[PDB]
Amino acid sequence: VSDVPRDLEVVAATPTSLLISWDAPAVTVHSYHIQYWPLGSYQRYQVFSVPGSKSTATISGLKPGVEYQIRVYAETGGADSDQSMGWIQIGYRTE
Amino acid sequence: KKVVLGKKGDTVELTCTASQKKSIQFHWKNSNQIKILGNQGSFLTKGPSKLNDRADSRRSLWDQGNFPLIIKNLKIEDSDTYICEVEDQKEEVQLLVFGLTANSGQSLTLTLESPPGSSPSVQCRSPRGKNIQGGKTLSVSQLELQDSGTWTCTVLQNQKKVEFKIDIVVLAFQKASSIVYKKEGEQVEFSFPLAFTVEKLTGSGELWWQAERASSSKSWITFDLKNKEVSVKRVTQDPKLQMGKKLPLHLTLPQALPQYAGSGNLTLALEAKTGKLHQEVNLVVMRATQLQKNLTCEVWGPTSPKLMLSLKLENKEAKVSKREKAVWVLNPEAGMWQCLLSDSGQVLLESNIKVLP
Amino acid sequence: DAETTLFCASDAKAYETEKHNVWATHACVPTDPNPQEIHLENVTEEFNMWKNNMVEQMHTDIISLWDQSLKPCVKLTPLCVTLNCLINCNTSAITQACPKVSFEPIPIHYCAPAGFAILKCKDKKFNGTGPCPSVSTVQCTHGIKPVVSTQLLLNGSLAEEEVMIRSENITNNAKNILVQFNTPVQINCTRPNNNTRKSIRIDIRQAHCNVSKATWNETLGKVVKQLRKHFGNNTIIRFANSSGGDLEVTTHSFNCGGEFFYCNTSGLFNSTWISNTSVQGDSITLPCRIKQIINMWQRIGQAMYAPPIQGVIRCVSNITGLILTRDGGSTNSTTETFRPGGGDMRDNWRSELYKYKVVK
Repeated sequence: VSDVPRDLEVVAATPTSLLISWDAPAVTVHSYHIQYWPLGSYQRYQVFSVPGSKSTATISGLKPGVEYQIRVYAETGGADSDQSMGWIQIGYRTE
Repeated sequence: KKVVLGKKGDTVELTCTASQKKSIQFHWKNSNQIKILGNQGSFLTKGPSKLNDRADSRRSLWDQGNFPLIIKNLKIEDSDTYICEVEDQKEEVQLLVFGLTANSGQSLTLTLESPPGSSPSVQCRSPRGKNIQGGKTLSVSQLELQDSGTWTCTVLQNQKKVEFKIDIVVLAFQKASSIVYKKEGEQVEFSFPLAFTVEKLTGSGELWWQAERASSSKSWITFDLKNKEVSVKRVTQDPKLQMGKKLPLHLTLPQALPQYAGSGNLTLALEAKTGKLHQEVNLVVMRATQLQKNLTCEVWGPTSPKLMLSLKLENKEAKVSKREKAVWVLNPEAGMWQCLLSDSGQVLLESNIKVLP
Repeated sequence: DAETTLFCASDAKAYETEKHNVWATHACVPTDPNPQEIHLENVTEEFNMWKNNMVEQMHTDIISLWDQSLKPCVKLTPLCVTLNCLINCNTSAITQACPKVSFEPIPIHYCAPAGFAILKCKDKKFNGTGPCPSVSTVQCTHGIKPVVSTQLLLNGSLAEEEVMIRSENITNNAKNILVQFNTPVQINCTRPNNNTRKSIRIDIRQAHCNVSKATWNETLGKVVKQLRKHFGNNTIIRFANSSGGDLEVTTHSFNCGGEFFYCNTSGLFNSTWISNTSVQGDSITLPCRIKQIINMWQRIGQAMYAPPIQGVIRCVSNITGLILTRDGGSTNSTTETFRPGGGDMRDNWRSELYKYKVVK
């Protein structure tokens, strides 16, 4: 049974802020990692962590009219080798 | 009449206009006959639909007579038929909204989010040009490090299309293989992006290289990484390798030569988690040129025996082709020739030569 | 059908400092002392009312009165530049003197010019855009007051014999439903003095109104009797408050000497209905509040007036009409929601100029 976040979408945005929502997988989530970077340049990525119980995340410090890519990982503590770290990714653009 | 497509999360606009370019009564209705919004003069009164909060219209555009409909933060569930309502005639606009997302090493899965009843086809080309055709869900089973740039997925419905871009990064120290094909004189670049977790672990590593000759069982540089700082311990005299100081592991060869060829191993160890990290790397080098009468194209390095070398101008046919590593033409014809080292489907190395006599 | 101008004719005074008496003296003539209504025979005329061009004139003759009556202190209005699309849309403010003037409407009469005539239906129902049969011609309309208000049509003419409802098109929940009453429902709005408390922390902004509950339920009981005749099919008349928006629409809004009363009308439309009542079982305290930064009804753009008068502000009004919207849809599970609407002042006068038509 997969342990990958699903149904990632952009709830609401402003020229400087995203507000995203995903849906939890099947297994227990020890925390969700938000990794976001502008299109093409992976190296300039910024990542932060929220605890496994929250369903949405705010993202501040964005440039207007810019394409960004957003990836959400989930890490499950209860299974050391039964399950792994998965991620879902989409793209979006600030006005 | 009209059909409009849209990217998930974008903003699109369904422009309706009438005869009188002024302020006159008009409204918008959906397929279910629900009022989308209303207007009392210049000000906007909100419609009863659940999209009222998200959807909006431009009050400013009332002068020109245009009655736009704006849907910020497009979702899949907006695809529908919409009716512009002036009493003389109603213009209907049909709307389908798609979205692209990537689920789940050496393999990745792409899932395309689609509205109901749609019948769409989905092309996607790699940064290196690899053309992958598919339906609702696309699966990329075999990936190599070279195919780790920006992939472009173009979605097509009956005749209308929408274009999406998605970045793909291939993890270095997973099972994915690394190979680089260069003609002589081009600089070679190797990148080994690591997972974000291991950036703060810190550790040390080196690369060993073996050429055609059994003499060079081991060689190449040794280096130490702490925080996001890459510092080399020792560098080989023969290649003038340049390793990037910044955290993404960047290694450069000034230009490719035959002696700089053969399989190599990159080993990274780290005191944090004490798990031996290995990485396989190959470099294949082509030289294609004509000296005096003779014309020659040969390739050096570790190549699968199956692939084939050919000398040919694309106008005419292959003057010579063999399954060997070296191909040579004698007293060659005038023209714009080519050397192709190639697989069954695709060409691995293409060089364009032109002979003068 | 003609598209002419009509000269007004109101009974002015020409001596007091009343605004409407000053405006009527400079542009209006005295009322006709001997009117003549020639009753036509067996004629029928398709009196459309939502396409009446006569109401488009009254609305432009009232905007010219508000620019001579209540001069705003700061008239913030939008102004765009012809640039295709960042469109240049910079505001243009105007600073004028703000003298607190008297304010009271006066009944005016729109009269036909030389060469035209005004028709007038006389059916007790008239249906709105339907052809009547008792068509009679006149030369000047009846008494029309220029009262500007939302959600409740104030001072004016009453229905003849029964509460009728008018709407351009039902079941399309976009057109407002004009409801005309056949009995004058009164309303009194005051604030004597007793609240000179300007601020609270670093009330004069408070007023109230009263509605006779024992009299108001009768007229509301007849409205639901007419609305159920249009929907008598497992559906249910359910009133409600406003659905949000600008503060001049969510609440009631009328004027009395520059006091822009914004009366909260939730304890008047909260009740759900059926053939029986759901109110209670006299003095419905309609909490009001004087405002200062308003949104103009004569176009887009805010405004700001002078602070209110010290005390004794009384509005001995009437209620002749009622503006109601409708909330339909596929989620409508046998219900009928009639939220208060209004705001479009053209709809305020179409409820008054429905009987006439200018013909040549």
